[PDB]
Amino acid sequence: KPHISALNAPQLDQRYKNEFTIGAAVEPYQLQNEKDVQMLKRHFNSIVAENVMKPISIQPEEGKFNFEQADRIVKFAKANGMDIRFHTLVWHSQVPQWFFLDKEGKPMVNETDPVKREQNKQLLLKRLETHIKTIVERYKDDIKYWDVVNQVVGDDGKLRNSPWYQIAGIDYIKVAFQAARKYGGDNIKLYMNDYNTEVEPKRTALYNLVKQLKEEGVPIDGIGHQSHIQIGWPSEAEIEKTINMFAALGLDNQITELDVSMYGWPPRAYPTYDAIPKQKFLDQAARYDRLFKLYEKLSDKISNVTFWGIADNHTWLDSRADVYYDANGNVVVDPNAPYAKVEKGKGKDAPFVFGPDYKVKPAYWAIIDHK
Ligand SMILES: O[C@@H]1[C@@H](O)[C@H](O[C@@H]2CO[C@@H](O[C@@H]3CO[C@@H](O[C@@H]4CO[C@@H](O[C@@H]5CO[C@@H](O[C@@H]6CO[C@@H](O)[C@H](O)[C@H]6O)[C@H](O)[C@H]5O)[C@H](O)[C@H]4O)[C@H](O)[C@H]3O)[C@H](O)[C@H]2O)OC[C@H]1O
Ligand SMILES: [Cl-]
Ligand SMILES: [Cl-]
Ligand SMILES: [Zn+2]
Ligand SMILES: [Zn+2]
Ligand SMILES: [Zn+2]
Ligand SMILES: [Zn+2]
Ligand SMILES: [Zn+2]
Ligand SMILES: [Zn+2]
Repeated sequence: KPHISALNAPQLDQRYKNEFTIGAAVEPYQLQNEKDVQMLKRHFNSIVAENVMKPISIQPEEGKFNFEQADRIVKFAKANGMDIRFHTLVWHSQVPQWFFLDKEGKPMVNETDPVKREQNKQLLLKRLETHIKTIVERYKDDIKYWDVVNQVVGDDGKLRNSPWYQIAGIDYIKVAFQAARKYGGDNIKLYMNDYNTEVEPKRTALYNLVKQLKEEGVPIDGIGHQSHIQIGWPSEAEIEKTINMFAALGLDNQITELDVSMYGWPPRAYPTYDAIPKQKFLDQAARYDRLFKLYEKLSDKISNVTFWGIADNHTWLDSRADVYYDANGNVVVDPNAPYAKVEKGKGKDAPFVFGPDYKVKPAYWAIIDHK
């Protein structure tokens, strides 16, 4: 099956249009790249901002809201009939430092006095409510799907002990959802998003958290499974079990940030795209085959599958593509083998179904067919 230009390959979204939307994460510069634009128009019917809707991009100083970049994505989506997801109202990263300062400018996490700690909690929660309000009041009629909180459960299966949690305890999560619902109404859909959702003890900790929140009347419509995965991990069976366990709580499931890295963890990357052996693309294609068969099997539980980029020329996974060199300067990709140095974030991953030259990969063929 040939490596043809994607720009006129059969449309991915159309393949899946009765099963779930097909989405891409974008940067605003990509809406000014002719190829990226034609890719979005051709293959995708949902869109999300990779970065420009995060807390630090939207409100970098208190009272200073930049919606200009966010607005461009929204405008594009509307003109092209795409669904929109908002990523994300609350996170422990890419979040402005000002939220967590007390009235004297000291970090709130330092405060020892209990009455002052409680005052800081209430102040933080007010600021959270104001951030959410201002965003949802602007976008509630345009944006259907909302990542209300991102990564709030730890890999150890405890709540992530971020400043949100250290300052305000569990109530930051409830307040975020209640605020979104209050200002956005009943027709926006609210998600908790996280990675390694298939993995214990994180998975059951997420499940117990959400079950309790819903029992307490916190409005949560779904779970976002970030799905930053590898060729051989996590298994499809464990993916299935995960999706099924949340759908049994009455939750929608979205595959929100899918990419299938060529590498393991921590990754030992190739230094360039050209160095990645052909067999890796085949192994990837077979993984994508199995994965999409599974998502189809579960399509009544999955409303969207979004890729965390458009094509292999641009992926956040390059920032993790560490390149290991042996004493003779040769590249090392065997996870156990000797090496002398590492160049962090200097290599190349290849996670999508579309190549860096915008031509279709074997993974594309594997998911566009009906086998
Ligand atoms: O073998 C397993 C092993 O596999 C297992 O799991 C590891 C556990 O850790 C996982 O790592 C996670 C993956 O999820 C990450 O967060 C997601 C993804 O990234 C976010 O978007 C990116 C945010 O950063 C952006 O770059 C910014 C842009 O602006 C600049 O000004 C700024 O300076 C720059 O840094 C980038 O563009 C953007 O795409 C997304 O919002 C977020 O929600 C998380 O950070 C990371 O820790 C790993 O995936 C697993 O393999 O552990 C157990 C073993 O058994
Ligand atoms: Cl990126
Ligand atoms: Cl290529
Ligand atoms: Zn379309
Ligand atoms: Zn090259
Ligand atoms: Zn569906
Ligand atoms: Zn990017
Ligand atoms: Zn090519
Ligand atoms: Zn297939």
